[PDB]
Amino acid sequence: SGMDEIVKVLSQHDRILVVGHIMPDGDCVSSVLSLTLGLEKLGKEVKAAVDYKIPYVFEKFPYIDKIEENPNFDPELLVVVNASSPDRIGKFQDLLDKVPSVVIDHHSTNTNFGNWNWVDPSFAATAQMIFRINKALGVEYDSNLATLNYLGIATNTGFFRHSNADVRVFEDAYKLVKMGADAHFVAKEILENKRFEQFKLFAEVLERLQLLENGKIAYSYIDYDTYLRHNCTDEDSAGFVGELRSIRGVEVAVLFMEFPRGKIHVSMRSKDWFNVNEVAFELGGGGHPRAAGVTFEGKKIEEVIPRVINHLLKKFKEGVE
Amino acid sequence: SGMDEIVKVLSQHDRILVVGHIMPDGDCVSSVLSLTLGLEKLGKEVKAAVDYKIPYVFEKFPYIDKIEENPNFDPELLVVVNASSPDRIGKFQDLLDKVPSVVIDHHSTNTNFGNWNWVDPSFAATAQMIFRINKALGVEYDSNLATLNYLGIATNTGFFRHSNADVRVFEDAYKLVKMGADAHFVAKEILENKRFEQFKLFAEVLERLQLLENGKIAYSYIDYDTYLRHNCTDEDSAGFVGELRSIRGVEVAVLFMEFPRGKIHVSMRSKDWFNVNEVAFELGGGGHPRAAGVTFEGKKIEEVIPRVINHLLKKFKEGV
Ligand SMILES: Nc1nc2c(ncn2[C@@H]2O[C@H](COP(=O)(O)O)[C@@H](O)[C@H]2O)c(=O)[nH]1
Ligand SMILES: Nc1nc2c(ncn2[C@@H]2O[C@H](COP(=O)(O)O)[C@@H](O)[C@H]2O)c(=O)[nH]1
Ligand SMILES: [Mn+2]
Ligand SMILES: [Mn+2]
Ligand SMILES: [Mn+2]
Ligand SMILES: [Mn+2]
Repeated sequence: SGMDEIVKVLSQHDRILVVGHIMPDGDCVSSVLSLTLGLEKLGKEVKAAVDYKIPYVFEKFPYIDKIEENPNFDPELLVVVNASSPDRIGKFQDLLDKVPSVVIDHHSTNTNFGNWNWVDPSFAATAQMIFRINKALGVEYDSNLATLNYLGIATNTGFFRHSNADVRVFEDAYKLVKMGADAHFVAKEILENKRFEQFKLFAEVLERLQLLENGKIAYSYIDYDTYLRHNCTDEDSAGFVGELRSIRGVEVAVLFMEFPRGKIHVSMRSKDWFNVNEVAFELGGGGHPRAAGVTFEGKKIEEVIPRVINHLLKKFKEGVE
Repeated sequence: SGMDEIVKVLSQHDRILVVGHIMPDGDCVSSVLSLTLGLEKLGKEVKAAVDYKIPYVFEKFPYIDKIEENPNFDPELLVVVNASSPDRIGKFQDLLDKVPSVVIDHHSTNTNFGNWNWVDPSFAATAQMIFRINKALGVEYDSNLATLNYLGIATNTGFFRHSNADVRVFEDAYKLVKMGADAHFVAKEILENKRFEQFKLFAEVLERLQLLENGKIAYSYIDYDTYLRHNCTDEDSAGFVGELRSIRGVEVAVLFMEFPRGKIHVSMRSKDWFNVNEVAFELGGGGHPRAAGVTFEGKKIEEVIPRVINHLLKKFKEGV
């Protein structure tokens, strides 16, 4: 339930598979690698896995190749990090009935699907919880480990810009930079790594932009054929919904992205007050008050857009009193 | 001079004018207001001024209206912050050698033009130096003052992206947020305030973009008529050079901007190693190892661009 029990369980087991969520992000990579490396420093036999391609922006990060897609491994313990439901780890959810499991997560909707669960939504990033676990285990940080742990705190707060960048976030960042975290490397690789093809793709997104409610709601979409024409994938569009939110006067931005064929990811971002996690959760996804999402399979963009936007529109209009 | 002498000088004067630089940025607003408000807590009569319009993105900040353009004031002491030479403060340079003056700055090419000068280029922002002065003066931060002092640290590190975001930057940011700095407010006002017209403007920047040296140099330009065509000003283009640096593989980005007619501002940004301040300084400007600029008056943009690019390319090879 709490950190102390999870530390004990981690200490009790030797052969550990650490698993993160599909469509991984910086906090997934950060949490998986920081815990994996910490456990290896203790002398444990560990592998790391995500049922998804790792985005190109992580290619230069130290030890990124320890995250596998198809590990061959006989674990005594499964550790699932940064993932709110079993569906979020893809094919590794088949291990949940076979191998004892620990969940470590900061999402408030986490279904507590492990044998042991430490879920604390007062953190901005699961990487903050791994930092505390590692310190409680006595793991000594070098600059690479500090850089890897800094990654998730930076990305989940928008590099200290979002509503979740509180005192504890800045304190953790300071501690990690003091330990040698390369904050410039992290920002360069995540934020200054744009393929030029992105700009043309984003122009098409602006072309298709739709405005509702005096311009306070904005949404657009990228169908699969459009990714193809621009020689782009979902890795290329990762910053787009935040760019739509940055438009003056917009309170909610929504981007629908079909990649690969038939899989529609819906990203939602809000600015001052609208709780987008409430919309996402009711649609079957999850997230946070200012950033949330949901994913559909086998469905048509002509049906997802009205279903999502009509539900969002209703909840937005109700949010006035 | 060191900080301790400057703190002594500040304590010795009760009527003080705090001045920042023309074309003000976040560190200028941050430094000017944080020092002014700090000194006022000692009971002193303090005015703040910049010989320039304050950009729109600062208009919701607490006490922003304290920065005047035309103060009517007889100070005993002039304090110049975040400005590397007398020219950078516009008409207030006329006060030098008439009112005793203090310079507080983090630019390495500061000409030391005050009677007292504390210049420390190891800081990422002059706001960090103002923070330490206010602490030495013994004043108390509330959340408004913490937010105003946080502003310059945030903007001058590119919100913790630039290579100047060292451990001391994160320590200061932590201490200010602990005192109530509203980091989310600062980011939203500066970065989430984009006009639709800005996106059309940037599209023109991308149409004129050139990549040189196998994609390691990116440059473009905005002429005056293009600003007008898009109903934009140079306030709309303020983040553009950073967007060009964010292209994969680009080491240095350069943006030439003519606004208003006959004034050409050249903005430069680099990623890993190229010292753009050496280029800017040699052309008559200044700045920092990874961010620098120069401004020309009365010159033709079609003449400035090939000469600046030629000098840049020459320095780029020598740096290699
Ligand atoms: N449960 C769940 N949460 C999601 C899904 N997609 C996005 N999220 C949540 O929404 C946040 C933002 O996702 P993004 O819009 O960046 O894809 C994530 O941090 C995650 O918490 C999804 O398919 N399922
Ligand atoms: N001396 C001098 N420095 C400048 C000038 N323009 C820009 N800089 C320097 O270059 C940096 C970046 O300028 P920006 O590109 O953001 O306009 C500034 O922080 C400042 O130190 C100028 O006209 N003169
Ligand atoms: Mn995640
Ligand atoms: Mn999340
Ligand atoms: Mn400045
Ligand atoms: Mn400067």
